[PDB]
Amino acid sequence: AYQTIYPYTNEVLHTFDNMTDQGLADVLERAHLLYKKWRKEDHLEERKAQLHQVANILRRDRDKYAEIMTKDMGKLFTEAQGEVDLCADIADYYADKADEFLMSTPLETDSGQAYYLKQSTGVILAVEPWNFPYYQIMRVFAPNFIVGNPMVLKHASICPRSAQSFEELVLEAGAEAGSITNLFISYDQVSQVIADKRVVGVCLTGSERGGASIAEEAGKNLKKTTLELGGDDAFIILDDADWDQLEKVLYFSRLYNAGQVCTSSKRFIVLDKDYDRFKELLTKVFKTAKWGDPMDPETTLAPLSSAQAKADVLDQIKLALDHGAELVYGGEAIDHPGHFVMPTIIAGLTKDNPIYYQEIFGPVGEIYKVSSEEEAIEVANDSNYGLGGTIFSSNQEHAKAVAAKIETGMSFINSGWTSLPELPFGGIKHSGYGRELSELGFTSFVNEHLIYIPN
Amino acid sequence: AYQTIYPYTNEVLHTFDNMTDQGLADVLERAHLLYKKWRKEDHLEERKAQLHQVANILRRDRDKYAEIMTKDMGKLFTEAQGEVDLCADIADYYADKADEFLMSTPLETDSGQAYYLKQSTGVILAVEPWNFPYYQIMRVFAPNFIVGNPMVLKHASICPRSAQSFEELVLEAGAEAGSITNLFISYDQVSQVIADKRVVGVCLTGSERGGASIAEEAGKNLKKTTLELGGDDAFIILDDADWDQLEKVLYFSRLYNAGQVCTSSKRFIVLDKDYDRFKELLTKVFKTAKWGDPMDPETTLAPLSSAQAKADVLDQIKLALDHGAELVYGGEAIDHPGHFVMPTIIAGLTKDNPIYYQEIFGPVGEIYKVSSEEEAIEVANDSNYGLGGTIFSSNQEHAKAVAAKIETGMSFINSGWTSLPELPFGGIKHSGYGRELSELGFTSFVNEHLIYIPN
Repeated sequence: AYQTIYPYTNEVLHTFDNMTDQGLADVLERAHLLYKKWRKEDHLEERKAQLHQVANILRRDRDKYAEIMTKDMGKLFTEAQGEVDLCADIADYYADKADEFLMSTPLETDSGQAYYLKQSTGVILAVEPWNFPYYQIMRVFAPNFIVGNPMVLKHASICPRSAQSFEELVLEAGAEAGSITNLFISYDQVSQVIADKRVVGVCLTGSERGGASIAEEAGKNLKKTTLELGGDDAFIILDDADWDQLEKVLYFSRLYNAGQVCTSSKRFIVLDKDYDRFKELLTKVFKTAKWGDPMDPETTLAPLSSAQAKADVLDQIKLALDHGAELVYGGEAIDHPGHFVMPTIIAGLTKDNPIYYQEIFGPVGEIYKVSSEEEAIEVANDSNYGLGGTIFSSNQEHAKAVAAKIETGMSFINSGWTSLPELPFGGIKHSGYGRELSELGFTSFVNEHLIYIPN
Repeated sequence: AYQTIYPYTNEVLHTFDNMTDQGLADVLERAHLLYKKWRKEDHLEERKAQLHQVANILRRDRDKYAEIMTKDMGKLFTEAQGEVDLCADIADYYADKADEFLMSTPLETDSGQAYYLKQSTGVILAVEPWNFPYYQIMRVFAPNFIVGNPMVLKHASICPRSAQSFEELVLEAGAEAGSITNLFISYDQVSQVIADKRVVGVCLTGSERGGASIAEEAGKNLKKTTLELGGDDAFIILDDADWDQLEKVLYFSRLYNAGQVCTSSKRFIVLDKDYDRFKELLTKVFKTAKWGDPMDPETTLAPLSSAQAKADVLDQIKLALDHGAELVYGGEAIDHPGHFVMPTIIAGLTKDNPIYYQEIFGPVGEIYKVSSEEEAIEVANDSNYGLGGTIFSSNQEHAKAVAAKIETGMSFINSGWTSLPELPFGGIKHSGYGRELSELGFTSFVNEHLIYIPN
């Protein structure tokens, strides 16, 4: 099940054997002892330097790591390079704000003295998706590594080289074996890991079904969890939007990583007045897509991560069109080896259309037409998701006001999504719960230990 | 079957009909609508005033509410009053910190301007136990009512009168219908509630079995949860402990609320040098217990909450002795229609004995003998629980260093457990995850909504 099948050529590059039961057991024991070691001894500084070393190695071998991602799930090499860069910053960020985030927090009480320490809890199981091989790991690894929680990783079946190589990266960084261990395990073994007493929490990023299975097993074992699921983000273009700045970000907003981004701008919400205009602008933007070899710097549209992905995205387009939706652009198949899906644009999606509520993890722009800022908010919130979203307006005071009215976890102003170490990332509803990155993500599996001294 | 059966007489005082399915659907729809209302228009000021009014009424009718708890689950009337006083403080704390806690949070970044709003998410389900009928409710209601999350409550079956009166209290304070609704439902209906899309979270306080079952249903439905389970807190007595102070808190530490406290001091850890001295001292203390009518101001030991509760405790005492434990004091049957268990002390519990790892929700002191401080820590941590705990030492810095080495959510220096609005309450391991009270519990079901504007 775990193998690299280059999306561009569909050529199986390498296959990996699944971890055995005894192997898994050895990994959990090593992980658990390492935890105990970091609890009794102070190795904070070593991990800080180690995390910094992870930054340099990535910075240094950027190109090598970037290609591994491109070959695993086939994203543009240039995009892959950017990810590695985001990873260097997440790593350097937590290595830097380590002392500040770990510092004890005093509590104000008129009945004595009180404060709470920030301690580690144990081995943490991370379950990650293939859309952002390295970023998805770093995002949870770095903070937890700083806290002192060893981590075990269950990555996606289509990006094993990335998962394995990440472990090697940390080991090469001078980190102790056990800090992060990759697990080529079945979902049956994930169930066992969650049920193991040595594992104290689970952080998952992925599909709704997956999150449901993993969270449920976690609940049955009294294990804390954080869920980062999909999104069907609304990109709202207000009456005073700067159309020159708008055209500058459109391509990135929906076609980045070929639309395979949980926070991709999946639902364009435009005013009646601007309907025909936007329809033409998004089309002009989508026509500039240059698909082909994701290693070639000239390519601007990658092939989807697998045959199934492509199959589902096309089936979703067909379903949209069979339920009333209108085909504005694209649609015809791309006859060429590889899981390519050409940019497509649909509109006329009503609440009666199933696609109206479904997240399309592909290069498919969807245009919704509203008549007021009120209907805009209404459509935006009429969704089972609430991850990201965008508000486009030249008046930032105005943009912020409307954003606050959107039921979602993130609102990006006059721009597509963005992820940074200092910014909390997460959503509500079917998009999950809990936050990653920033200081919020740092405490997800931290034990806030209260010390109370009454007078 | 929700039913008030006075533990002191075993007489049935009230029987309540279980809520119907339609009524459940109506309660859930009313609460969801109330959430949307508080999410669209700002009513924080009203809620603050109403919460203060809750405190005002509680203050006025303290004795009335206190008796309801006593008759529901038999706690000493005086303890019930103190419970009401804590509820009052909780209410006022949150009405007071309201604005501070709901305030917008700026995020440091040189990429642009960023911050996040603290917003409500929806209807929250609260599952509470009977040991603190009101405090259990108030701990989650107050913080959540202020943030804007309507609440639905599933209280223990043996304290319905308390559950019902809490709803009435809130309505009397002036809060809009739906703010909190008591649900006399089955665990089947509880499951349907957790599956309802209008419910966005579940904060439970209870046993391990029930907690796991509810969390499992929550995870399957992608709903965030917080668990406040049982404890088996270790009360560690260091070599420089002030025995004069020690004698002053022992009665409270283990026999308060008849030992039916998750943070009751269930495991006394003493050094050889002080072992015999401690057995005599704990015996001396337990001997002063005077059981009887809980409404009687001279009664210092109440009956357990139910016949089953009493049956389970006696069984645990029997099982401890059957597996080698030593009977230091008590253990004798109390002949009286009430669910009384006399204060009992046991020592000589080994890892071989099942009781060694079990939580005893009753007036049972357990004495563990350790040769050194380091050994004390090993025993304290050799547990499946990690809720509270106490460290007795005259040297404050010494007390603090030791507490940090304990794996648990809370540490009380030179005192038994205590709970205040400003102090976070929670544990690790089988004690659960998440925190109630203080600002930390305030955000358990808050949506940290990021607003980002790039440069």
